Amino acid sequence: MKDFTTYLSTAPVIATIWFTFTAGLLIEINRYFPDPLVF
Amino acid sequence: SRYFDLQDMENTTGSWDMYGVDEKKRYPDNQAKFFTQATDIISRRESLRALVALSGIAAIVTYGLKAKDADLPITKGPQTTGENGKGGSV
Amino acid sequence: AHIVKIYDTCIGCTQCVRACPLDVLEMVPWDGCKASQMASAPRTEDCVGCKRCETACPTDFLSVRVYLGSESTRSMGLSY
Amino acid sequence: KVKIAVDRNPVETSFEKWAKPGHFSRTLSKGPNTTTWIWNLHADAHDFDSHTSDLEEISRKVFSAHFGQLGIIFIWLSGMYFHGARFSNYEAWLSDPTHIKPSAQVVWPIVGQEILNGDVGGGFQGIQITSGFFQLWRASGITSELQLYTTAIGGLVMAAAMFFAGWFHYHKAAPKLEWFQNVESMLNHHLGGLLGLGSLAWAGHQIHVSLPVNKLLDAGVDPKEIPLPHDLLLNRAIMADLYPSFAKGIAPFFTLNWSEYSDFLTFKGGLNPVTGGLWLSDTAHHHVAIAVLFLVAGHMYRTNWGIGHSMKEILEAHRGPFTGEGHVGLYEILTTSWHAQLAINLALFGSLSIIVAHHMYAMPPYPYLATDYGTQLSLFTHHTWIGGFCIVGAGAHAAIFMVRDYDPTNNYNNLLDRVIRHRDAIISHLNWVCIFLGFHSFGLYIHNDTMSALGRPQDMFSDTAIQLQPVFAQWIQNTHFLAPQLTAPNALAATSLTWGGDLVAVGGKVAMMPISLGTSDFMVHHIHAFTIHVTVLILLKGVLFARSSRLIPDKANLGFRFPCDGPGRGGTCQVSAWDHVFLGLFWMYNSLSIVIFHFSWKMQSDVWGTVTASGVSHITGGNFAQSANTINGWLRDFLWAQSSQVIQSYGSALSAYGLIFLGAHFVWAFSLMFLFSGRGYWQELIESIVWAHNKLKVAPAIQPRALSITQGRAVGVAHYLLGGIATTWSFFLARIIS
Amino acid sequence: TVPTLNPDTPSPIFGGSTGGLLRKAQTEEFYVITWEAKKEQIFEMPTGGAAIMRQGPNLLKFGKKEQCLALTTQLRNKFKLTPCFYRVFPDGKVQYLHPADGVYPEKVNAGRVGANQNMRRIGQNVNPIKVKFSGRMMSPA
Amino acid sequence: MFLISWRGYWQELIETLVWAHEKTPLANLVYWKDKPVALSIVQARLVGLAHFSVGYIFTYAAFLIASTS
Amino acid sequence: GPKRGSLVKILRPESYWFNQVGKVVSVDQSGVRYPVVVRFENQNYAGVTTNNYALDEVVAA
Amino acid sequence: SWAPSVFVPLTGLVLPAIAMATLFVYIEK
Amino acid sequence: AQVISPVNGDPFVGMLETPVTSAPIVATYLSNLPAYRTGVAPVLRGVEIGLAHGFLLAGPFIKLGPLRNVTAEIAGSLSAAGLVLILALCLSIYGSAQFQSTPSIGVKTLSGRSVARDPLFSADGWSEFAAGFLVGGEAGVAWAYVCTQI
Ligand SMILES: CC1=C(C/C=C(\C)CCC[C@H](C)CCC[C@H](C)CCCC(C)C)C(=O)c2ccccc2C1=O
Ligand code: SF4
Ligand code: SF4
Repeated sequence: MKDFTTYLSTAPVIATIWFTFTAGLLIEINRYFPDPLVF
Repeated sequence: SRYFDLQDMENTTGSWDMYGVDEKKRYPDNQAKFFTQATDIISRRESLRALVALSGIAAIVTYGLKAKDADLPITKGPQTTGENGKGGSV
Repeated sequence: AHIVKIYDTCIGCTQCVRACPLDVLEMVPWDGCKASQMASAPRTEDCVGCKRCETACPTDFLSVRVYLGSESTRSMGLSY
Repeated sequence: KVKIAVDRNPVETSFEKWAKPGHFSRTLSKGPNTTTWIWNLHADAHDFDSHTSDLEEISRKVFSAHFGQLGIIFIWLSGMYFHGARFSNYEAWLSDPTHIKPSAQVVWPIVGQEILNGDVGGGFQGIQITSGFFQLWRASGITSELQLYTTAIGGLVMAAAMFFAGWFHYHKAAPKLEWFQNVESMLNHHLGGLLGLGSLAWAGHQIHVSLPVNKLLDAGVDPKEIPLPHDLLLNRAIMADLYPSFAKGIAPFFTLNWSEYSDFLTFKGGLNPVTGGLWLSDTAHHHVAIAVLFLVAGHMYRTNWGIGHSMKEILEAHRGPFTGEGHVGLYEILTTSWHAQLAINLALFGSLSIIVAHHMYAMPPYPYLATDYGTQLSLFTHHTWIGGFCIVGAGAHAAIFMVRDYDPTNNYNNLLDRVIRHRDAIISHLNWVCIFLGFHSFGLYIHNDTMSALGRPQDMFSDTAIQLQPVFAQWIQNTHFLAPQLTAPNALAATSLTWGGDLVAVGGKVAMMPISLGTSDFMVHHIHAFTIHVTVLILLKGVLFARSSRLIPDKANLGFRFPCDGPGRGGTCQVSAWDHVFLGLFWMYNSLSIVIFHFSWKMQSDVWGTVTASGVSHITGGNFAQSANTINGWLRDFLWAQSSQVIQSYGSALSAYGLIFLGAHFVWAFSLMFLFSGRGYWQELIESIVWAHNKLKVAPAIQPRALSITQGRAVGVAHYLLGGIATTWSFFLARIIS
Repeated sequence: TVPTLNPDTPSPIFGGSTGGLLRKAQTEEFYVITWEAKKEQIFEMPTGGAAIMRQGPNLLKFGKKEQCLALTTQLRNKFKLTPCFYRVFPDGKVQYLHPADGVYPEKVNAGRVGANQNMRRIGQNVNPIKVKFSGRMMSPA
Repeated sequence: MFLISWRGYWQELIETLVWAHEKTPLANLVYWKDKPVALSIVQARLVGLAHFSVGYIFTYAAFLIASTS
Repeated sequence: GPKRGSLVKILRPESYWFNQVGKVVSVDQSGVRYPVVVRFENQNYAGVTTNNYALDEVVAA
Repeated sequence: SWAPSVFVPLTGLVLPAIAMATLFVYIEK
Repeated sequence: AQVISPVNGDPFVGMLETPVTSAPIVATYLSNLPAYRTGVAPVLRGVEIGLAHGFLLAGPFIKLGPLRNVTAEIAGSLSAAGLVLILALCLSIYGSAQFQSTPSIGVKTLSGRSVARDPLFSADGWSEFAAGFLVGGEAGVAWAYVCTQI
């Protein structure tokens, strides 16, 4: 699993596990704080 | 059975006249004389650039200048009263 | 025809002769390099200018240069 | 001796190679020096032939790859069912087809996307689908969502099984070359089991589930009140009551009294007047016949007993005077090259998907299909496309065979040789015929535009002034409607109303009606035939000279995929077979685009619309015949006028189509940057930017490199197609839905 | 050492192709290739087509020198043979070309003095203002 | 057209055409003085650009004037 | 010449590694002009990790 | 109709006719 | 026996002698036509070719023209007489460039013996053809509207 984790730490996998995070974060914040043009 | 000869410099590359038969005149005695004499003064190449160009312009400048509805719809001209523009113009 | 020149940075690895499609280049003895040999272009009237020679050169910068020049029937790859 | 041959455990199953990108090639395995590495490893990911020379390993790779594909497709099919069960209007749609818009997608409430959930009916808010699933479901006899759920779960299991299958047949039990070469057995089993038993068992579904449930629904009885399809099996009293011949059971079958089965196995034709789809009874008998045909057909080729033909024998037999040795050598080729097979198969699949579009255009086989104009336009355009692409692909791979597999020394073939020996005549003639066609098609439209501009309508190519009547087509149409009387007596109505009369309509909308053919149709067909001939010119030229030409005699050594051979010989840009496929894609896009435009305008003007007091109001009022004769007519009466609903789609459920309308233009135009330019500029740009990075100690180890010339072309064509196609996609759907 | 004699020998088996000779061979310079094939084995026609080689001396006819050096490199690499080849003119003259000095150009042979050989680094070229007012280029200095 | 598709296609196109002419009878009796060749890269580069610009200008001009008028 | 494996800056302006660092592989003790054979970590455009240079086109730093 | 009946078809044909003729001979010869 | 074979023996010439190209017939019909004849002087060929096109151009400009719906055949008459006179410019200007010094043809026959070269290609050659294309054309045009009209 040293090998399996290196694959999970491959560029295309990290990017996707990173983007679903910073996407959610921005969808999430737009839920509880909807429709911002200030702050 | 060898197509490679320096002395035979024409058969080698394949410059064979495909359908160029060397037969006699099948063309008539009276008719070949009608159309040698008739097409012998226009023969020369220098005379064509003098005839075909200048007499050809004389063919355009005749049937070109000759002006009514009879043959074309422009020398006919406008046969109705002017239409009104967008900015109250004539 | 096209101009082809070989500069003194040549190692004489011979890839540029071996790559050419129209046999323009050849290898000559020399005294400059570890391989004791240098490239030469005595047949540039047959040169097409396709630049395989350049693509094949390992030196930095390339030690063959092809300057596309006045174009003749051979250099334009014509069979007609 | 055709038999099961397998290698046991050829490849261990640990993640040791996952963690090593580009393991598959000795070149890429070394790692990246430049960024080009990244591209290359994805470019050549599935190119097994360059990886290894072993035909065994390639063969094992290819179908396991196919089991993976099939897994994915099941998962896709699983998806649609589930959503059709969970997130849809179908039950509402199974009670008033006419007045509910088919929907099987809901948006989440955030970021204004809520507006996309439009007023679609049945008390449900959502995206109107144009896949045509709702009608499939009615045709299959589906009545409740639960059933859709259960079908979905089954597809997921099947996905698991296919994935398992693919790992298995590579990692535990990989079949031997011998195996894959059993072509006669493969052909027989695929013809008789797959197609034959497929349509047979389906026809079982149709006769036992589809036909009964459909009649009760068309009767009008509430779907909840309709008996469940297993009780149709155990209570045949309900089937006897619906069609009488069930009383006699399977006795009439064995006794050859088949005429008693005329209750549910018909040949009527036309449309079901209450639903605007083909008779299910016709379809049941269709599949029954087809099953028998395929079943007997699948017993042609020799396997493990003397009896049966040998492919090689039939091939070696078939020779004559003009061709010399004929088909000889072809078997050996077509049992050793995947590319050649791929080339064949793509041409005929592609051709098939286009004929499927038409035949689905002319003979709507599902209930309330014809009257769902969105669905009908979507399906015909779709299937016309995928066909398009597959045909170009056929050309591509044909060339790949031509470069990588052809070896006259080892695997000789004369048909091929004779083709190669006179390629110049073929290509020159195609060139000629194409200029011909171009002039006498486009030229007609330019002529019309000029005459129309110069005030001379009496001189135009049109039904009014110039007549160019499709006399043949009209003959064939003539023969088609009169056929049920003379040449096909047992057939009640015509195959299609677009040949016959009898305008059948459902819910006040036109299902189908006779299609008039005039001068405008004469025009567009010849445009098509021009476009197809040009595409064929490019691709055939590509495949035939892939190996060598007068310019580059040794093109074969240079590869299938490669940019050029320099500025020499006057300049040799786009010499490769790839470049032919490249340019072939553009002309294909062109051709296919006029077809679907032809389709859409044709349908809205001469066919579709509402049905009033004993009369018809078409959607665009029969402007086609008079407007489609000039470029200006397309520009204005089609493009300009129709784009109206897409351009004002804002503030509605259809606004996503306006967004995609603009986005697709963006991406189309964006392609032009790649297509018009060259990497020389880009690499120098990159030199300056790299400077800037180095200045701040932020330079990457993977040396930033501009795309290859080939990749520039690929990105170009890809964005060009995607942009173009997506724009037409947003166009039609917003148009036809609104 | 002596260049090749130019005799009549039979060309190898071929049904014929459209890729071959044209008007250029008649009124310009066509090309001829010579070699001694051991056995009868098939080769790729560089102007398209399958063609069977014959034993003993074989000659072919082409209208461009690429069509020779594509074939020769296909005859030299695959079959491991060694062909000579030379030009033709339409008045009956010949120009012996390859191998020019018996030795092929890649491996060194004495008596082939260096031509178009610049004896500096390329960046040690002068700027093209210093070659105006002439008919000269940037490399020859 | 001239911007996207480049030389190698067109020349080989011409290459077959120049054979086609030379073994077409009657037409055989006519031959060209100037050997037919594909336009250069730089030629293709200019000719594309020119068509593009002209089309640009003329299209707008027609639009500008017709709309404003 | 420079000692083997020493870190050397290139001063030939027309090089892909100009003002960049490389390691000396072996300086040929003969009458050759470009004896200093240098190998670098990063390739050029032409897929080459190594080149030959003269004694005035290296500086050990 | 006096002037433009003469000068339009001469500028349309007779100027390009002898221009394409005398420029062709300048090119090839 | 193979229907298709190499060109007059030679298999390394750009062509394939099909029953379309070389046969008992076709080799007799194409030689019967004016242009391919070898032994005749350069005057009579051009007239036999030139006249013919004066009738192929004559039919056209009658029934499809602007005055097709009316001067319909007077309209079609001298318009066929025109592509004649332009061909004469085309053929006189074609000739003006090419021939500076002596002829250039495949000298021999299929038999292979060195036959005398044709005047089809020469300085005084294309002149009498260009003349033949005129006198044939202009006169040959007149007889498609002395027969359809007068
Ligand atoms: C712009 C341009 C380039 C340069 C453009 C490049 C290199 C495109 C690739 C750029 C992308 C953005 C690089 C991919 C980066 C990774 C996805 C990682 C990014 C990190 C996170 C933000 C995900 C060419 O290479 C080219 C080649 C041939 C003809 C035309 C052109 C051309 O027009
Ligand atoms: S390639 Fe560069 S180095 Fe190798 S020989 Fe030709 S010139 Fe000398
Ligand atoms: S350019 Fe192509 S041809 Fe001219 S020399 Fe360098 S390689 Fe040989």
